[PDB]
Amino acid sequence: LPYKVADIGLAAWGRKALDIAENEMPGLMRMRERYSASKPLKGARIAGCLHMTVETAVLIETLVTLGAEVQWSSCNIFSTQNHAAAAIAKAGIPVYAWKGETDEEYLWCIEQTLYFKDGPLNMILDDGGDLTNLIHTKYPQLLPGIRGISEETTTGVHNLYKMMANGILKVPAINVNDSVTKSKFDNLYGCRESLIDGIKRATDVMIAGKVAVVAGYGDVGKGCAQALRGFGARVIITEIDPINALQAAMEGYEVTTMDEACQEGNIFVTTTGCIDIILGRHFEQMKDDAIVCNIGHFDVEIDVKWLNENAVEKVNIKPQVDRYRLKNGRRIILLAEGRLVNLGCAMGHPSFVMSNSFTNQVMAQIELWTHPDKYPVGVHFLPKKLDEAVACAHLGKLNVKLTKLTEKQAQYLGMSCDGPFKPDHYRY
Amino acid sequence: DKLPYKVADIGLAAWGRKALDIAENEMPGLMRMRERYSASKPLKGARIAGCLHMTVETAVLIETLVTLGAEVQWSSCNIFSTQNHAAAAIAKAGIPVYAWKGETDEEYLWCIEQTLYFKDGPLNMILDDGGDLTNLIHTKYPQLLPGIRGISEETTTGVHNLYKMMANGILKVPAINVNDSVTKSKFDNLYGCRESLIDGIKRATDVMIAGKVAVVAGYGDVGKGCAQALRGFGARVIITEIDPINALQAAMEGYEVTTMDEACQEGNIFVTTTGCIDIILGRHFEQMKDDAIVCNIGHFDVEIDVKWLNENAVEKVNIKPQVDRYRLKNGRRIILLAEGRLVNLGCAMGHPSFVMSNSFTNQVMAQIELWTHPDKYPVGVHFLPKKLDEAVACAHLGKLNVKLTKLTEKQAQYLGMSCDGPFKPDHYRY
Amino acid sequence: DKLPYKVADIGLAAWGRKALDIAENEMPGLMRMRERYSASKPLKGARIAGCLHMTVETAVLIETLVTLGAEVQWSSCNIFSTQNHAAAAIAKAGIPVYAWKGETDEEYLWCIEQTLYFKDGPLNMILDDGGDLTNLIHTKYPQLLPGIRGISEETTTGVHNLYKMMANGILKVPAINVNDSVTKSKFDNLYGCRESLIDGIKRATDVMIAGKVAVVAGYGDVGKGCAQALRGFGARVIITEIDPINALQAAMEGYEVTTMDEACQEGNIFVTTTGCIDIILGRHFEQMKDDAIVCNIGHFDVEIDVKWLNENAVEKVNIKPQVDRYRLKNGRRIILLAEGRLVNLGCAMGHPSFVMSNSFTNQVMAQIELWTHPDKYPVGVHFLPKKLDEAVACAHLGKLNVKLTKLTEKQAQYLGMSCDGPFKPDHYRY
Amino acid sequence: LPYKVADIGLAAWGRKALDIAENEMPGLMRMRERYSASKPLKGARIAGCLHMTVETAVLIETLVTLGAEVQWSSCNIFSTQNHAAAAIAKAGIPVYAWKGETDEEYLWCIEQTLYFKDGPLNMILDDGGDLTNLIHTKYPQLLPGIRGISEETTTGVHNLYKMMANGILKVPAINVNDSVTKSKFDNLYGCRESLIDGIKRATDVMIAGKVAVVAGYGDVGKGCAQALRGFGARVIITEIDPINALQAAMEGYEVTTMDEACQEGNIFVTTTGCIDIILGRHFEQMKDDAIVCNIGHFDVEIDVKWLNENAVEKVNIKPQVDRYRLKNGRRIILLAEGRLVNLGCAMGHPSFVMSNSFTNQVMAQIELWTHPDKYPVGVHFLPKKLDEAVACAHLGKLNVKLTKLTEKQAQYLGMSCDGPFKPDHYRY
Ligand SMILES: NC(=O)c1ccc[n+]([C@@H]2O[C@H](COP(=O)([O-])OP(=O)(O)OC[C@H]3O[C@@H](n4cnc5c(N)ncnc54)[C@H](O)[C@@H]3O)[C@@H](O)[C@H]2O)c1
Ligand SMILES: NC(=O)c1ccc[n+]([C@@H]2O[C@H](COP(=O)([O-])OP(=O)(O)OC[C@H]3O[C@@H](n4cnc5c(N)ncnc54)[C@H](O)[C@@H]3O)[C@@H](O)[C@H]2O)c1
Ligand SMILES: NC(=O)c1ccc[n+]([C@@H]2O[C@H](COP(=O)([O-])OP(=O)(O)OC[C@H]3O[C@@H](n4cnc5c(N)ncnc54)[C@H](O)[C@@H]3O)[C@@H](O)[C@H]2O)c1
Ligand SMILES: NC(=O)c1ccc[n+]([C@@H]2O[C@H](COP(=O)([O-])OP(=O)(O)OC[C@H]3O[C@@H](n4cnc5c(N)ncnc54)[C@H](O)[C@@H]3O)[C@@H](O)[C@H]2O)c1
Ligand SMILES: Nc1ncnc2c1ncn2[C@@H]1O[C@H](CO)[C@@H](O)[C@H]1O
Ligand SMILES: Nc1ncnc2c1ncn2[C@@H]1O[C@H](CO)[C@@H](O)[C@H]1O
Ligand SMILES: Nc1ncnc2c1ncn2[C@@H]1O[C@H](CO)[C@@H](O)[C@H]1O
Ligand SMILES: Nc1ncnc2c1ncn2[C@@H]1O[C@H](CO)[C@@H](O)[C@H]1O
Repeated sequence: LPYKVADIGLAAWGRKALDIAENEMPGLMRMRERYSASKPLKGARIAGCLHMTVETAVLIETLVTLGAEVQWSSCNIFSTQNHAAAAIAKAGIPVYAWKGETDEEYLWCIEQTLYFKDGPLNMILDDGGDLTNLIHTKYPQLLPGIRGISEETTTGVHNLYKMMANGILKVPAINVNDSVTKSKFDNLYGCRESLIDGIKRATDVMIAGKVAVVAGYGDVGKGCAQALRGFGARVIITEIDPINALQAAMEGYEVTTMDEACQEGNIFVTTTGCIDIILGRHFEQMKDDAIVCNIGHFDVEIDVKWLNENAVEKVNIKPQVDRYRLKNGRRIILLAEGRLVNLGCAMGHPSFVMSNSFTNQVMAQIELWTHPDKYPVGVHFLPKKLDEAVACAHLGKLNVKLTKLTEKQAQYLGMSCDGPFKPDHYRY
Repeated sequence: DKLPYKVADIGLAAWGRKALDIAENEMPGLMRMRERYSASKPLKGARIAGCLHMTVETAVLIETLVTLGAEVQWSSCNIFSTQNHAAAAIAKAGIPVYAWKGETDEEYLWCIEQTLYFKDGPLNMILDDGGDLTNLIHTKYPQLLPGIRGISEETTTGVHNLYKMMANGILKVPAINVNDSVTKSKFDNLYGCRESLIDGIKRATDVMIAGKVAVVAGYGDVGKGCAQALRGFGARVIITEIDPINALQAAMEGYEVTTMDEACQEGNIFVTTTGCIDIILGRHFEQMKDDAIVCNIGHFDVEIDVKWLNENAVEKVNIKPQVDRYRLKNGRRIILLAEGRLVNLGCAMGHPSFVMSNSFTNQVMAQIELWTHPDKYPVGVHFLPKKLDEAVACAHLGKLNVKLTKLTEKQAQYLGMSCDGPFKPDHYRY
Repeated sequence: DKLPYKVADIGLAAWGRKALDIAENEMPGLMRMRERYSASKPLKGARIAGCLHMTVETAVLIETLVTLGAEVQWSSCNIFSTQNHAAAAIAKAGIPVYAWKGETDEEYLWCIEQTLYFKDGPLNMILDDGGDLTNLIHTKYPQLLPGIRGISEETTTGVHNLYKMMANGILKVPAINVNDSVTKSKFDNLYGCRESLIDGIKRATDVMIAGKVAVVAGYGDVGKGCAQALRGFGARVIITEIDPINALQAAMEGYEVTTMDEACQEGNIFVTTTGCIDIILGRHFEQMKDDAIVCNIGHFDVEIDVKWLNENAVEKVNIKPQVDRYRLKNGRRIILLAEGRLVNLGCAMGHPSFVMSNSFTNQVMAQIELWTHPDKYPVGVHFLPKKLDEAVACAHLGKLNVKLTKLTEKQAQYLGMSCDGPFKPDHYRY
Repeated sequence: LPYKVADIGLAAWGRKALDIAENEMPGLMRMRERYSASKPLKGARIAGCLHMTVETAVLIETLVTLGAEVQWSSCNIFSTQNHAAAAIAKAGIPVYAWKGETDEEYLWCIEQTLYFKDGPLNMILDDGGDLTNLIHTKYPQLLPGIRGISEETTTGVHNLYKMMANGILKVPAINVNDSVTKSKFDNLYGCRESLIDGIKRATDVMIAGKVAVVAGYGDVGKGCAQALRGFGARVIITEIDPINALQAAMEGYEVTTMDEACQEGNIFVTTTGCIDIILGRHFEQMKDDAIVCNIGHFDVEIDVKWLNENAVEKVNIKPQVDRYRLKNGRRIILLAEGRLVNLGCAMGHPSFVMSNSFTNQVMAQIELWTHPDKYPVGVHFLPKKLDEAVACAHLGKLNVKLTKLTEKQAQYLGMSCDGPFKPDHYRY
């Protein structure tokens, strides 16, 4: 099996989108500009498990430009973009993903990505840690072969920390999420644009005048709240951390609990990465045609199982859009069956912010393969100078003119002018 | 002989019907209208030909006119703005509709003409958007004019035309400026666009707004929404304008305000909203950055010089329907959206149904006003009473769960004002 | 006999003069007016009595009327709104002014009366704010009316009164509604308040806005600015309103909109802007949170029941000038600002001079219009032409370095429009 | 000398302001509620060097409620609020500060605060580190007596890091600035309100329609930019860090250099904590009546010395407001003589956000005196649980209803429900 996709006839349209995407991802293009003739990743066979989209396609191709075999699966069962999976398949790269996978077909795709023509994998590129947990639970014999792993998302690094703690994480990993460039842009500015896209494409509902409830006010919650506020929704935040909770209050958001908010929320958006956020007792109290969705990583935040078993009727409006009628006569509109809505009902984050995440990922793959010394078995961060490098590579596109310290100023501040300008603990 | 309708695919009726049901729940203005008039059937004996974007929202409007006892026949007012499943639902209901997404300039005029004659005779009411149907009748069917009781016009361009026609003594039918109803011009035009513009752009291009420079030509009600929407997603918005007052507003709101001659060198994204010709020209295109996105959301596609692109470009690649990517002799590329047609309906579903409920409630009211009170309206261009305007707004407060304050008799008397009638003078600008 | 003036302290003249010089640099509208008319002296032979907040901005306005050849005598229109050093500068220039910060209701009426008679005879022009001077003359000096050529009225309350007077047939002098000039109502009322409200509150209390719940009564132009300003600093704004249209706007903008009966239990901060009586009552006060701040920014102090506080409170402690801290029987405390008078001028310097330049340019123009074109204006309530309105805006574009677009002859002809005359129809609401 | 103030007759008015302030500073009131009968600080003699204002008055009194002698000076020469310094003097607490100090009178005030009735000081409470650097340079014999120090502001902790690095910091210190509760509220939300207050009171200029230039886009720059944006200024950011620079670009701010910005800026606000930000060549290019000011800690960011020597004329408008005329005929309005404008031309930050900083400061003083073991000679942070405690103590006032994890959810997330909910590196 050379690959698996929904349609290879879409590869042509796919190639167009990539050419456009490339122009929006300077960070990744510098890497090609800089490491083409060098091929640092020479020898590496990188098994990837990220959302197979136009943005990821460009990432994959960049990894190859640096000289490395790559096999790919999708980490979510509806995130994949058919034409993007096609253009990568047509380029001679084993990709196993499509938009509409079942749970068995999802697990089946990750398996094809483990063995290459010249032996098993030696690098993981994961998000959420499905490919990490799989190789640790099903194929522990392949763990000594793997040299490094790089994790994209917040749930998958929290899981990589829980593994190192329980002494089961046998391979060294780099936390790419906690790069400032990822967490404080991707999670923040990314969802701020793609949440509403997902919701709009699915429902075409008016945001203005509505009351929107956002569970969680971390980086993702912040972006979602800001977005809905932008279109003149009234936003209500729920939260368990007093610091995050206070941040939201100081921004003019009412902060209460779901038990209260469910009685006035028109729109619901879980962003906690936690279970049991919206339950049946919430559903029973919601206004008619309340719109419920999730933008956390796993579909564990909404009790969809309750809606199935307790709804009077379930009308499907179109793919990833269900309209339940309840025994109280009012209806609930659920999106993407609880799975993340921005990739399930839209095209995910725009290419530019992904260039920031994926530029981090290239460096995270280079470091783990070019300097296997620095990184023992643990959970490490990328050095700030490299984190700043990613930011610097995107300034050009945005036409940003950056100031440079005089020698006198550098001496006053006691820092090297090229040198990272912030201490490690700096929170931006 | 004569077709019953013509649409993309009648199969999409079942799907459209679901959309209609959902939309109905978002459009209290039209539903109250139904609950209030379905028995009295005020529009009985009216034969209304409509030229308006055949969308899900318009479907709900059409079925409301029918419930009010009218006979309706519809065509879209833009070749790209029809939503096929919405047309299927209406067609399957038994309503003569002539609209599909992707019409030729030829087919578009054909579609309108299929509406002009009903089984019970010719049209006697006009529900127009942009003035296309108004102009068509006044020009190719002037003999039909005396049998038309009135016109209601939806958008700014259309009513401008009407006023011009009135000033040149060529308008022969009395008309109602529905656009300049407060519940239309200050909500539909402003808030509607504020949400639908971004959506049009996203669907078409999937581009990051944050960090982009955006150029909005025009700062009327439409431009205000667009600027607001763009800046919300982290773009630095630049504005162009000919009205010094509008210009002052934009500056006071923190927007840089300059000329297109200047902005074309800065913009990553360009949005025309002026309703005027020749806003973006070849000289502008030649200075734009690589992969600049260019789109219009004014009523007619006369604001961007597309024919220049076609003639002077060295490459033209269709990325997908209504998304073309040109390359110019300088090697930099220009993304055009919907062949210069309005991008919110061209590349997306237009305004959300809730704000359209305001637009369309005003429409229904104007149709009742013209049909049943002809004597109120002599040949001219008229506004709805402020009372009916305020009534529209009041109809949408419930769904948003707004709680309105009531004047005490003292408060009212102090203000010299009815507790229940225009809380504002005519010239009030909200 | 008759004093030349009366002000707090003539010593503050030197200081005020500096402020005047700075202000002049921020008010191009008035300066262009000077450069344009100082030689022609259009207002020669005019004897203008003014009742308007004696601030730095007004000083600049006064000296502009003098440069235009007029004889001016001034009193403030609010007992708390005068800025002493601004009054000193005017007094020292030789202009009869009667104003100081901290006037009694008695002294305030006295101050106005000192303006009614000039050395060269009685007043023949009125420049009023709120209608106090208009009503005074029509009531206690009706014999003076026939020798008055016209009136210009600055604020919403004042023009409402004028229209009422016109509808009851008791207005005997022709007047110009300056408030409903676009360059006033959409800038002064909106943007002016957006900056000066917060400043009034800060100076008075130095309280954190972020994290507070704020209740704004009224969502007209003034309320819109206040809501905007408060939400900007991280307050959750709640709105009350009687006009369903205004209410819809507020909701569409993301504000919760309910009744004062409800809000009084939530608010940390309360801001009245309705221009109506009895907005906040004892029943409201009794439910407010501890140390709730309460203030008004409408024209008259009739919106808050201060006398209730005085009579029913168990404690009253003056914290500092125009800041009183009550305690109620429930043990919770209420902070009142400026005895319920408008808080932006009461506890701060009012609007910044730049936006006031728009208000005051319209004023100067109205005075020239009434003085030199009486025949244009018969007894009634009139608007300035849109042309002059647009001219005001154009005068302030330069300082902000705005670059305005010019129509091509084709573009204009397409739009059926002068390149240089009202770019909008009358009913346009901007 | 029992104290030194501008007027003790203002103590009455001062007491009123405190009673009001107290109601806005719940965080500090809980500390009194909790440690009055306990007097943990019993034995401590705390020499303070913070801005002597209404907010600080409440802090001082809280420290005393916990049973500790306190002497106080002001760290800036125009920040002090007379009536607040009066109410503390009248309460029997040696305070040496007033609004209008000279440089010699400033140094003179810090000296009185060193020796108490029962011996020299044993605790520092500094900001900027003037009292820290003084005792290290002038009175090193008193260093062994001092048990702990707590630093408030960003410049004073960067200086405390430079001292520990050069092995000259002989006493253990707690970094209070880098508490999330301080840096991500005080610096951020505080200046967002008090910058414009300072500018308004000084000039009464219209913000709308103006172009404002903000040097720096850290926590302070972020607040200042957001504020000016709020009133419809067009804001331009200058910056040396690509990450901070990119953040500003993704928020819709034009990011260029001062060399460009000076030619269109109507208003100028330095927030870098760095020298030589605005020089004569910038001044020469500025528009007429450009308004220049600074909200960084030291008055080193603006070249006022240049304006004095090169201006044609210098008209004083009122205190802390100069209007220079230049040889090009255009004028510059300088505020507070370059010193920080929010405390020099207004009343500083509102009491509520200060309650967050000062609640941190109490815990920082308790920890250094109650548990002298945990903190050796270095630069330490407060533990996240205490940082979250500060946030929690303010939720009540704001009417925030916080969610609590179920046992099931806590187990899913693998965290204690009371337990800090974020990893150390979390950036909020
Ligand atoms: N859809 C996307 O494209 C996308 C992008 C980035 C991250 N994510 C996912 O989003 C989720 C969160 O990402 P984050 O970076 O926002 O994490 P984060 O930890 O910054 O914020 C999560 C917030 O949820 C709060 N929370 C936890 N349980 C809660 C509860 N029961 N009620 C209310 N609030 C609660 C936490 O206090 C925290 O502040 C993760 O699953 C992450 O993988 C998705
Ligand atoms: N796509 C939609 O859904 C939608 C919705 C509402 C209105 N519209 C259309 O949008 C257009 C404008 O709507 P509006 O309601 O904003 O009308 P409007 O007249 O308020 O806006 C016109 C603005 O354009 C400015 N303008 C005119 N010529 C200009 C030029 N050459 N350069 C710069 N600015 C110029 C005018 O001065 C004015 O400020 C009309 O064609 C109207 O039909 C479209
Ligand atoms: N302080 C200042 O510098 C300043 C500046 C401009 C105007 N004003 C004064 O402010 C007041 C309003 O100015 P505006 O221009 O906003 O006029 P406006 O008439 O647009 O605002 C009136 C708003 O108040 C609403 N309203 C009336 N009674 C109400 C009630 N009982 N409860 C709630 N809402 C109610 C009206 O429906 C309307 O929305 C007037 O007194 C005007 O003179 C003061
Ligand atoms: N006035 C107040 O009440 C108050 C409150 C908090 C902090 N501060 C002071 O403000 C200053 C900064 O505080 P911060 O917390 O904002 O620090 P911060 O480090 O978060 O942000 C400072 C920014 O300045 C940038 N910078 C440095 N040199 C620059 C240059 N030459 N040009 C442009 N940008 C440059 C840095 O990159 C950094 O992002 C310090 O002096 C601090 O003490 C004052
Ligand atoms: N368009 C996209 N392509 C690939 N990954 C994406 C896209 N949009 C969001 N993500 C990533 O999905 C993860 C959520 O599982 C986040 O780490 C986020 O960076
Ligand atoms: N979804 C929609 N259905 C019908 N008309 C619409 C829709 N969205 C915008 N419009 C109308 O399109 C016109 C622009 O040509 C405006 O008058 C506006 O009201
Ligand atoms: N600084 C000021 N000088 C004079 N009038 C002002 C000032 N600020 C606000 N006003 C006016 O006060 C009136 C409210 O009574 C409004 O008409 C407004 O224009
Ligand atoms: N009103 C105030 N009282 C005391 N300290 C303040 C006040 N406003 C700001 N600060 C502090 O001043 C420091 C700047 O030198 C910052 O650490 C900030 O927390």
